[PDB]
Amino acid sequence: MNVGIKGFGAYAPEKIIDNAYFEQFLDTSDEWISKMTGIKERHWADDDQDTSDLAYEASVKAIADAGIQPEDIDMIIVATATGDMPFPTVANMLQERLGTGKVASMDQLAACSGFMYSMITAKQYVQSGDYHNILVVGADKLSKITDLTDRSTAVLFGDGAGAVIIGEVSEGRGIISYEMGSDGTGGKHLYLDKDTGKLKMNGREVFKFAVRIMGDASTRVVEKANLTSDDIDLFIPHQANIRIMESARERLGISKDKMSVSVNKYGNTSAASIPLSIDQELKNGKLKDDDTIVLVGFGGGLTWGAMTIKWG
Amino acid sequence: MNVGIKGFGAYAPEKIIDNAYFEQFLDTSDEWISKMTGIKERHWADDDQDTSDLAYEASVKAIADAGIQPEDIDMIIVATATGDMPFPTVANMLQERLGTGKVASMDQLAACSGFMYSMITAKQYVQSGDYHNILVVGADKLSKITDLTDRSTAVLFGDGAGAVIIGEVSEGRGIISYEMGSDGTGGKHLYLDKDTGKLKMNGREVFKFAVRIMGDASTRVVEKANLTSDDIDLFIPHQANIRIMESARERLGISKDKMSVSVNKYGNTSAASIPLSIDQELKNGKLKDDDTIVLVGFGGGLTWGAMTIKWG
Repeated sequence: MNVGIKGFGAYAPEKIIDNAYFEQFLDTSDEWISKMTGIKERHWADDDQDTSDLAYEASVKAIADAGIQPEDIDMIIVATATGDMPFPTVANMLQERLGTGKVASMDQLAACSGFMYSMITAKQYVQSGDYHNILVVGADKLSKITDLTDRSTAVLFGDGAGAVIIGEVSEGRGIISYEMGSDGTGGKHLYLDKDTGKLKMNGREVFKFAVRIMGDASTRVVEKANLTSDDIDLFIPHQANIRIMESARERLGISKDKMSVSVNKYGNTSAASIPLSIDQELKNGKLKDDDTIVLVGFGGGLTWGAMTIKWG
Repeated sequence: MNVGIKGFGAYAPEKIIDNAYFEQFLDTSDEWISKMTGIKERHWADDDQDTSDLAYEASVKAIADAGIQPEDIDMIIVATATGDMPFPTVANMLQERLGTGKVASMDQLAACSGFMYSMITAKQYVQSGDYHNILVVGADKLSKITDLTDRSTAVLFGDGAGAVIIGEVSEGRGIISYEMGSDGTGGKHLYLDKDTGKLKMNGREVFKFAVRIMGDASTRVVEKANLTSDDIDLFIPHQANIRIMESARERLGISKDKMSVSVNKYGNTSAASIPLSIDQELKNGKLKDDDTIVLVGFGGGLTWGAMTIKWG
């Protein structure tokens, strides 16, 4: 069987925040932020728009793109680290808002690597032959856990969502190979502070891990796919920092005209970052049926994931 | 392929809370609590003992019982609605604490149905042929989210953890049939208040829903397994309420001795509920190799999950 993406959709909220905005209360500048992260703007959800709302906009587009009805969905999986509540989950809320049947729904937590973990999980279910159209979403409203007084993190995160329908795809297409991992010793380097409720990060430690793991993991899934860098049409890494992405790109061997870059317009959106990037490449005519791409991400945990996909 | 439980272990914390304890802060009596819930005592975790610690205790027991080494685990999945933090997850924390490889590790959220969802998830992975020893944990420290000013919920919840190693078992044994579902229109009846951090419940509505689904989902998996009520040695429901459980027992027309009951000693421990009950039946000599049992959980979301397993 060939399991792949039957439909795709992504969404970013209305309010756009440019770099200049942070100078009103932080010791920063457009130049500094651009130079250190590659970010120029980022999108923040309105105060009445939560993670579930972002997830729902991405999900309706992915369903429409798959050409199926909400009744065709047989499972909903949501990768998020910022769900509205622990229960009901964002997945539970989509079940009702999308009007699907009373199908299994659950959220999965693996931070920025969440979308990858969830697509792979969906693959397993579809593979069993018992599921045919699984809605997988990667959504996060990071503005909810950002500490605005911390210049290091305040300018990094944005809000957004991406969604796909995982199911059987035509011959040769789909998820070819994949890799998932975690390393809890790095937990103290990126975590949600218990009584502050804000993201705390050891930037240098996360930077070092990101660059090595994203390059290593990418190389492994390309080989397990029996391919080489030259066969990859698009390299789509978690969009956390343009300097991390560039290092990982080198360590991979792929040319820059082949790496998707969207961190400049969205900042870091955790689980939604790879899908938002995919959306741009689709809209700018850079990703086509039968193109071969490599998705790779890292995240708090620490966690990582990577996969090779034959598009269409 | 026959996939089942290769190892099992459970854990409840030291501090035992009797019914008489609440009279000092609420309008309660042991008679009232006993009649409304069936609970006599429940266990609460120490202030420096979080959900991950409860999960670690259950996990070491399951690994020993499976006869494997930590290095043998190739995936960790923790079902919880009270994880220490959204990232790193309890699963990430176990990866480090248990000393396993840098395996994929994630938390799944489906409230009190989480353990069932997670075991079924692990099954898909073992069935793909790529994983052989998956640690699934059901853990919760509800004492963290209980509103102590609300007599109706303050007296129902306890803390605990359960764990199993999912992998291949001998012919005929293991997970025979299953089902999972959800209905988000029931979200308002049981949820975590986003602003207060405490559990909110509409007892009447949850009672109605729980009785109906516990009975309905149980029937459905017994039939899917081509068995009948009589072929079932033990019925192990989520221990949410003795009234709910009996009402669902009477509906099943089954003997008191065919239903495991531990809510009297643990209260409602959400995702740990079923494993702590199984632990009791093993310890008391009521569950032995080749017995065929039915597990069925239901909870916030709303969600539910059920399965039939031939033990061993």
